[PDB]
Amino acid sequence: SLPTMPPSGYDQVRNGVPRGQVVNISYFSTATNSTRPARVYLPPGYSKDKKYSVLYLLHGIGGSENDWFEGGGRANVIADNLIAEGKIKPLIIVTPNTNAAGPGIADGYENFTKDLLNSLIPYIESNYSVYTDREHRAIAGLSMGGGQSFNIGLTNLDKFAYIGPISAAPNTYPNERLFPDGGKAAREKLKLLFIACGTNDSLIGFGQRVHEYCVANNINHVYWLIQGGGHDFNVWKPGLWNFLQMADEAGLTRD
Ligand SMILES: [Pt+2]
Repeated sequence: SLPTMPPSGYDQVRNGVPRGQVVNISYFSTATNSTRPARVYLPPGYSKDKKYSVLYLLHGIGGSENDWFEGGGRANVIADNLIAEGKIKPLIIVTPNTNAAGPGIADGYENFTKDLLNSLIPYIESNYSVYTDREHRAIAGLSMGGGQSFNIGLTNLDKFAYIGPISAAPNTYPNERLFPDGGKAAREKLKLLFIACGTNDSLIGFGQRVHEYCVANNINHVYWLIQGGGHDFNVWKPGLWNFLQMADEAGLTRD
């Protein structure tokens, strides 16, 4: 069953496994009034004749859109291998720069909500062959990125049906702000809420309180703790490996 600890080699390049391509892109953001960078993972065999689902994967504080790839996440390798094992269908993974800083910006990480929704998503949808409905859009991330996944995803259930916060940081909104309707929309529209963290992580308390709220308010979700896990990729990689499969099972890649 899932979630579970991944098998050795899940994150290593395997001989004979088709590799997707990671491309660097830039887009104009009305949120920052500047050109912003991002990376896009195109699955092996990517073709404009078919539509793909999209996962927006967010990095941590001070990080970049490279963190989830050669920065330690190895997201492309993990995805490549899962596709080859028939555990997930191909999908596009977008890694943005989560600090939408700019002129007169109070909080760049908060400003990122507008950047993602009004600039990045529209750019991706007009430049790649993808579905544009909530049932084919997921959001996940680590630390500050996990906090943004909670924040953006739960307050925009009309746009995301799968949410995966890993080791969510303090920027995570209070429970009342994440579920202003007592969890009505979450129970009926959210296909997957995957919360994961290492037990040795100092920030464990944030995902923990969201989990406690979901239990008390009967909100279905998956809470997974990696025993002895720290604030590092030895927790974030297994988190992604599991999220990809669970989101796929939940319908993320449904035709
Ligand atoms: Pt922070």
